[PDB]
Amino acid sequence: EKTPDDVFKLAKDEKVEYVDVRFCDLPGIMQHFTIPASAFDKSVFDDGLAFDGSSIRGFQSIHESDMLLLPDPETARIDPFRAAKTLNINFFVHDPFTLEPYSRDPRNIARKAENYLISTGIADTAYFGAEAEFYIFDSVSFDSRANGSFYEVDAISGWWNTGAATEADGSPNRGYKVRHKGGYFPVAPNDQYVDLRDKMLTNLINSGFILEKGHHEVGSGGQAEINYQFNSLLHAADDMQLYKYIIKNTAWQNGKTVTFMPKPLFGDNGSGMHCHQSLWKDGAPLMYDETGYAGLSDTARHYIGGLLHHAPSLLAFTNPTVNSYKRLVPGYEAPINLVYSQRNRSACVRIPITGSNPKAKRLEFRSPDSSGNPYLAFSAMLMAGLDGIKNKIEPQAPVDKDLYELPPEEAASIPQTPTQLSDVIDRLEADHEYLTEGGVFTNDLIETWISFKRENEIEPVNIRPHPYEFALYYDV
Amino acid sequence: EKTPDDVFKLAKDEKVEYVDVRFCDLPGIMQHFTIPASAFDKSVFDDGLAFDGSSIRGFQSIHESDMLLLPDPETARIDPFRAAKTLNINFFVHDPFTLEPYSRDPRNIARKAENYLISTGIADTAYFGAEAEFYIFDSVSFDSRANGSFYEVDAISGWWNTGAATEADGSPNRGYKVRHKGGYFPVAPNDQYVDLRDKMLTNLINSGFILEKGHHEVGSGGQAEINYQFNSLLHAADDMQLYKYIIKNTAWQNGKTVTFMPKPLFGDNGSGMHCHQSLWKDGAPLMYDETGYAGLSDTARHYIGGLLHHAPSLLAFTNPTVNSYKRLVPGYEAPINLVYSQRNRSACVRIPITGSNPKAKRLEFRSPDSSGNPYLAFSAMLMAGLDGIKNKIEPQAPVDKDLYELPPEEAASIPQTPTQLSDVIDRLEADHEYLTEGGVFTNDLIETWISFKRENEIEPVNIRPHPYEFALYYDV
Amino acid sequence: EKTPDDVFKLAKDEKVEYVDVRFCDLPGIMQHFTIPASAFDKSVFDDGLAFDGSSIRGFQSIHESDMLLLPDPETARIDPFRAAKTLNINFFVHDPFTLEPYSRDPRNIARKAENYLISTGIADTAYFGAEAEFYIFDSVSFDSRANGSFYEVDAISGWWNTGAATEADGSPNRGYKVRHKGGYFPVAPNDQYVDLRDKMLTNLINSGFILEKGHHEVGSGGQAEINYQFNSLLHAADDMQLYKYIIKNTAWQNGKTVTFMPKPLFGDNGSGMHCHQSLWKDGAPLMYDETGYAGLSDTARHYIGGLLHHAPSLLAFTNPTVNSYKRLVPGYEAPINLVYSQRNRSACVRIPITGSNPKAKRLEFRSPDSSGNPYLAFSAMLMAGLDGIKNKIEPQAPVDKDLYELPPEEAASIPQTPTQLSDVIDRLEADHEYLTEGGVFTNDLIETWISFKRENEIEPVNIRPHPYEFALYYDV
Amino acid sequence: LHAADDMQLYKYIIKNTAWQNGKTVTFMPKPLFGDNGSGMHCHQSLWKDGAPLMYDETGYAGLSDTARHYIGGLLHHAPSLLAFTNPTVNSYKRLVPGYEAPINLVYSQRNRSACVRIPITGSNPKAKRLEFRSPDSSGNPYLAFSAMLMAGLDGIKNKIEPQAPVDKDLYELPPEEAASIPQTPTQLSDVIDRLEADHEYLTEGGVFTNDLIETWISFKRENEIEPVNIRPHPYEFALYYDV
Ligand SMILES: Cn1c(N2CCOCC2)nc2c1c(=O)n(Cc1ccc(Cl)c(Cl)c1)c(=O)n2C
Ligand SMILES: Cn1c(N2CCOCC2)nc2c1c(=O)n(Cc1ccc(Cl)c(Cl)c1)c(=O)n2C
Ligand SMILES: Cn1c(N2CCOCC2)nc2c1c(=O)n(Cc1ccc(Cl)c(Cl)c1)c(=O)n2C
Ligand SMILES: C[S@](=O)(CC[C@H](N)C(=O)O)=NP(=O)(O)O
Ligand SMILES: C[S@](=O)(CC[C@H](N)C(=O)O)=NP(=O)(O)O
Ligand SMILES: C[S@](=O)(CC[C@H](N)C(=O)O)=NP(=O)(O)O
Ligand SMILES: C[S@](=O)(CC[C@H](N)C(=O)O)=NP(=O)(O)O
Ligand SMILES: [Cl-]
Ligand SMILES: [Cl-]
Ligand SMILES: [Cl-]
Ligand SMILES: [Cl-]
Ligand SMILES: [Mg+2]
Ligand SMILES: [Mg+2]
Ligand SMILES: [Mg+2]
Ligand SMILES: [Mg+2]
Ligand SMILES: [Mg+2]
Ligand SMILES: [Mg+2]
Ligand SMILES: [Mg+2]
Ligand SMILES: [Mg+2]
Ligand SMILES: [Mg+2]
Ligand SMILES: [Mg+2]
Repeated sequence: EKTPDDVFKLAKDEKVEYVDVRFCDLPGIMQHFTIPASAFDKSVFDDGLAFDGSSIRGFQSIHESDMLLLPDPETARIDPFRAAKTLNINFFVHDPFTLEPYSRDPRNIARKAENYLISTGIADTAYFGAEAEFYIFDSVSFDSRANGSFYEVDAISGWWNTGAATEADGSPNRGYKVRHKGGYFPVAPNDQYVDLRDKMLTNLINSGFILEKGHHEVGSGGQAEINYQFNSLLHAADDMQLYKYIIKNTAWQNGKTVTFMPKPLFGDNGSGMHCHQSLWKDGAPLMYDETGYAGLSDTARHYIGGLLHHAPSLLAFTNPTVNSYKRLVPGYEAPINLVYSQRNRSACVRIPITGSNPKAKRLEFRSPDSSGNPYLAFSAMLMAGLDGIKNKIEPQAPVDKDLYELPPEEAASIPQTPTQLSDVIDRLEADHEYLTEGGVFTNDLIETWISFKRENEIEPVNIRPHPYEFALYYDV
Repeated sequence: EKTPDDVFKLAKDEKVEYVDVRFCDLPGIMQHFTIPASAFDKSVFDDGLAFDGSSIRGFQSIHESDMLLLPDPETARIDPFRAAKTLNINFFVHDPFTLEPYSRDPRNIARKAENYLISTGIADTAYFGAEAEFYIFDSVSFDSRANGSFYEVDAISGWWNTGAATEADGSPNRGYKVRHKGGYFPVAPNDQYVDLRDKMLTNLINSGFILEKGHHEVGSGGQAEINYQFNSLLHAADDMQLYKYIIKNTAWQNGKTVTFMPKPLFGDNGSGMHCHQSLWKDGAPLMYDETGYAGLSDTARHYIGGLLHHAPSLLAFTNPTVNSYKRLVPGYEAPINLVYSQRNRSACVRIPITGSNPKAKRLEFRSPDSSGNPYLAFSAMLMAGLDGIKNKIEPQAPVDKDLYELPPEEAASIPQTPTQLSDVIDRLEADHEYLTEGGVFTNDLIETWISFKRENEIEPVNIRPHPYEFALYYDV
Repeated sequence: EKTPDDVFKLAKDEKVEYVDVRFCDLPGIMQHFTIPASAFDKSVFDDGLAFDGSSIRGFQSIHESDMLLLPDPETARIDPFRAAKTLNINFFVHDPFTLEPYSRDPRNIARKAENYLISTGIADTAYFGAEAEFYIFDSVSFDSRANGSFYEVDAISGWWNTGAATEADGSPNRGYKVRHKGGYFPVAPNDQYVDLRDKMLTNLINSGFILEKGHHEVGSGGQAEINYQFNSLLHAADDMQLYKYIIKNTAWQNGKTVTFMPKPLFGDNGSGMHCHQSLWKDGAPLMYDETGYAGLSDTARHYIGGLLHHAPSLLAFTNPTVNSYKRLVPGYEAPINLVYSQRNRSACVRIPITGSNPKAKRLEFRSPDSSGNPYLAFSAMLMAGLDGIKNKIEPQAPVDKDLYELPPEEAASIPQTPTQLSDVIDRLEADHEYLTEGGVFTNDLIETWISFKRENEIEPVNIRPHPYEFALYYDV
Repeated sequence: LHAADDMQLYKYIIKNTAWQNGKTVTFMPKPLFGDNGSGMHCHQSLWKDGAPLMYDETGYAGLSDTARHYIGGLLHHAPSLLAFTNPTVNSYKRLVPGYEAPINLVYSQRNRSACVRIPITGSNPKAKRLEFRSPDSSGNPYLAFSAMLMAGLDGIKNKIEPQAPVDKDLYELPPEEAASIPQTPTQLSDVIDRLEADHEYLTEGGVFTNDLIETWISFKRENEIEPVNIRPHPYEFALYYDV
């Protein structure tokens, strides 16, 4: 409930030199420009500020370029990195003529989703808790040419380096490198990132995050995870974007490089963005029933029914990259089919063991990753869950087994996760009505998304020969 | 019509030291072992020779390993490369108990296809003329690891080398390199492979090939093509396998390395295997009608109808690799949709301009490549064409335009070529009855093929991150 | 007057293994493919041979690709370079349906030009003598990237190398390098290319050229010139193409690299293609009049009038590249304005001093270079000259001065040569009627030429920053 | 004048902050091939007695007659005006389609592909202005600002009407629609030639004199146009080595 004057006071008290104006592009990267403290006045709140909509992905064409920005005082935070004292604020994108909210502003979609939820009477609050895992690498390089292509990531703790004569700077190999699938979570010196993760935890604390934990993750070569307290949809998506900024730049300032890509390593764990979800109304929880499987109420079970039913199109917003589908393979604690199960890290929806406290009851949607847009992803998940409640969609029976080790004939009788991005985009195009309910998603957004993924991602990868095709086929 | 005694005479006259026993594996690579001249006797013809069927792809399991081979005297040729005088002969694979022909011997499939054609009364001879294009490279390297993957091909004439300070051996850069899409076909010194191609042409002539032409092809970095006289199905497939052997080894002996892979270069022409086809009966041609479009008879037009109708599954045998589908992209004289058209190198079936001579009338099926098995590919094409004649399948009207430059709304009303290998394999699995006619293809062959491609090709590429995913997604 | 049977006899007597089928693309590079001797029969003369017209510049589109070739027995010569005995023959391009000559075959244009000349009654023979100068370099490299671009040529005799510690192979610098503008023409060891030019002279003699001289030219870094006997238009253009092939490949086989580009060196002489021209009728010369300036008849003077009047558009075919206009600068024995003058190497047309022999009387058109198509260039020159005779166009008075030393106010009073390629192309577009007389050039040819130069040459150079722009402007 | 003085000092401060911090800055129009050039867009407005003159609620893009005629002058005089606003050989490598720089002489509101864009500023009359997108930083801001003003003033004085605004992506216009629109000049030699032929609007009131104009023309020809013209381009070797 922060006000314009609250932000002006914060700026004065902190002796801010610059204000960094931020907003979200369609794919999911934050955009920014800087104004001096002297130019940060009431006119910023009253009239807004302009930018070139044609240079932003999924936004405007060149002849309709000018767009407008209006501040969100809830999102004002001091930047931990800039030597000149800087205040970061997120903005909403508006039409420069009518001052109406932009149909392709991701932050608007989240706003609309929250208001639609209230309008259904089902609940008044949707809580999102997320676990954005990442890799702390030392280096990366890659190219793509007519006659060749390559990539390489590297990290001191990568198992591929056990036989190295020296480290990259010429210093001795001192062992204690992380085995593949072996990073979760031995003490130092096996864990070579303790001090860096502490700096990440501290930078988050100093940016107003309420912290829960930090640890090394399963993957070799510096996989990590940090958890902060859940929040309502829009706040949670704003938290995600700032979290990624703080992780990436703490690493950068300390000589490292971070990636949130779903699957940077072949034959080791990918990086997921599990989303814990619950609905509340009038300050009371709605997910709990002592007599249901895994202690779940009807509302909760139908929300799951919606998620698993809509998955074939929903993944276009929750798993939105070509790389996403290299993670959805068996053996790495990511989903390979559409089942819910308690305590089950091989499942698509896991129900965490929380006991008899009704407040703690929730579902963990394990399918999503961090390769896209949290505003759009959280919103799409909500729309799928709500369609499930409204149409009382029953999920198929929980399967309490290692889903990777299912016998072939039982495995076949269960719907699989989509194989590739082109499949989920096709399915989104064919069936997206649940998303357009209440105008939360509009057709122009959905069509822009489909077009962007095909032209900029699917096709560019499809036309380029893969290095493994040379391993397979050079001698045909 | 060569006999056992004809081959024994050839071996004696040529003072042969060794006999190289050859046969075809299922994917399409020739296999061999050597016996001394003293061990080449009538018993080889009467009893045959044994091998380990479990070490050959698409053949036997380990407990049913032993298999038998019986010579085909038509295929006896002197090897141009071995210092010790060697006679090469192709063999048919047989069951070691019953002496029945093997259901998964590619050379048997071709045999069966030819006999089935005769049994239909439609014709007695199917002629296949093929153009197997290739690249004459200088080097290749590639790998696939947990944290990285690469490939690189290289050639002195590659345009990517115009700015090189020196050649690979340290000698000066002397220019005259080939522009992308610019290799067809300037005189030397632009054409840096004239003498090598002459050696290829001579080695073919000395192996009993009847030669027609040789030239540099469109692609930079040493693309080439050589044409030899067409023949009946089985002979033509045998010719193809020996041709590839002679091309590869002439190159090898002269310090080069050749690939027949469909698309080794990104942004330059792929290498195709166009198949010219015609049916004959009682020594008379069946493809010609003065009054048809492009001078085609009903029999010819229905054969085309069969090819274009069955394409979605047929390509599993004619375009059988993951790399195949990197070639089926617009702008490189390869098909992108299922149309026939005269004079048209952008089409799926081109009708060459041959004039009023009825003997010369034929179709050019431009879709196939050299990345698989010519015995299986020629056979499958025939089966599709015959199903077309038998069911009088009418092809959709010819389109006499640049098919790459079609307006979006006309382009959509035409069936496209398949996007990827997994699609054609799926389609083969669902619909393959035309192939099983007369038992030419059997279900065990089709099921083995589908299984091999999924487990050994489709899945291995799908699980491995592509270098371009790092270009697109590292900073998500 | 060679016949098909004359060529068959030559092939048999020389024990030819291969026949190289050659034809000219529109810009001016010879194209080829090879057939075995066994495939060289009467059918080649009767039916011709096919090729892909869509892969040849200025020819066909992809849907109308098939084209036909018919041999010219006058052009059969033994190849001096190929280890396998080869006979080269030039072909005419024909329509594959109607067998009519192709409107965009350069060799057809020359054919038509010769026949048109006869039809005018003016003369029956146009003689062309050409001097194609060239550089014998050691190496060349160049590229063009987003952030940088370079070229470098090199030669042992280049003056830029006088201070080199060693030669490229590590051997000592032994001096005797050529000074800029100092190559014409000191004895060896200053002249470092005597033996190589002797090899060029011998290869030409053995290919049926009648030789006149060879020498080093003005430019440092191995400039050279060889002269062979003049001939009638078509024969002369065929001679030029073969001469360029023999020069380039003699160099290549001897460790060097040759360029015919107009201006490879900045601040030293360009390479021209001076064209000596005369008209004859009934075996009698037409250029001579004892009483005319420089001994020229009215016919000759009007031919010159035509050349100088039509120059602004004519240079589109005689000086057809962007690089052409780097040579048309003062101080290097190339034209900078449109004057004729006897004995004058600074003029556009020089009249060589030949004495009172009427047979030797001729004009030297000094403007043309070797960067395009001799068939088109010779033809266009003839058409301009004939328009001059027909309309009795009077050239402006001869100027017997060093045209590089004129003060700027006096320079201005004479029409200048065009500054850049875009200007001559524009002018060709606006005025080309003299070329279309008798259908020698057709509109489709002229329009294709204009389009090719704009899209493939003019525009690509215009959009790319020049290195010297960085010298001038980095610090603006 | 103050604005031109500001420009010069700004360039000094940018270049030397970079220098002191291990970097190197260029203001050249097109240092990268296949990526955006660097422009110097000039927003312009006329005021009198402390009141704005560019605004009319009823005009297209909210422009008064004075403003529209100023634009008429800019687009009419462009063929010679660019000699002072786009004064280098490199300037014309930026004037190519696809990079938010002009390729023809149109004005249009909200349009970053246009020669003059009218920024969206609302109903406040004080904020009303034109953005002349053609100029770059490769020359002289004193001369460039002055020449723009002289062109705009000739437009007002002779009430020169600009051709109708075109509200489209101007790089994507169909063949014959684009062909009815005057293009921007191709190269420096063309604008210098045109300046030589027609420069009367500049000499009004003796703001520019003939000795200045003649010195400018002479300098560009001898020191820039000719030195580039005589030097072979690396791409000529890519195109022509094997002719
Ligand atoms: C621990 N947690 C996480 N974290 C799991 C670990 O990673 C951080 C998010 N996400 C949660 C929860 C979580 O506890 N709940 C339930 C919930 C919701 C509202 C209230 Cl007032 C209360 Cl007291 C509890 C939730 O509804 N969500 C979404
Ligand atoms: C020239 N050609 C090629 N070549 C095209 C160029 O590459 C080599 C194959 N393939 C052909 C043909 C080809 O001509 N024919 C027709 C054919 C068939 C049988 C006879 Cl007896 C005769 Cl005389 C002609 C055909 O039926 N096929 C299949
Ligand atoms: C020496 N020369 C050269 N060469 C000049 C030096 O380089 C080689 C060409 N070109 C000539 C001439 C040349 O002499 N003539 C005149 C000419 C024409 C026909 C006859 Cl039958 C005779 Cl005998 C003389 C000509 O008409 N042309 C075109
Ligand atoms: C240990 S893990 O199960 C691993 C998740 C894996 N990285 C993935 O979702 O791809 N995550 P958590 O226990 O934090 O939910
Ligand atoms: C010149 S091309 O059209 C090129 C074919 C291309 N390489 C392909 O099929 O991929 N082949 P051809 O003219 O020999 O049939
Ligand atoms: C010595 S030169 O005058 C030099 C010509 C110069 N290379 C040119 O035309 O560019 N040629 P020639 O005397 O052979 O006619
Ligand atoms: C984003 S841009 O449109 C880019 C302009 C480009 N650099 C040019 O004018 O060349 N500039 P702005 O939005 O600052 O006016
Ligand atoms: Cl995909
Ligand atoms: Cl696939
Ligand atoms: Cl030009
Ligand atoms: Cl210029
Ligand atoms: Mg966790
Ligand atoms: Mg985790
Ligand atoms: Mg989790
Ligand atoms: Mg061919
Ligand atoms: Mg080919
Ligand atoms: Mg072909
Ligand atoms: Mg000479
Ligand atoms: Mg000379
Ligand atoms: Mg001369
Ligand atoms: Mg601007």
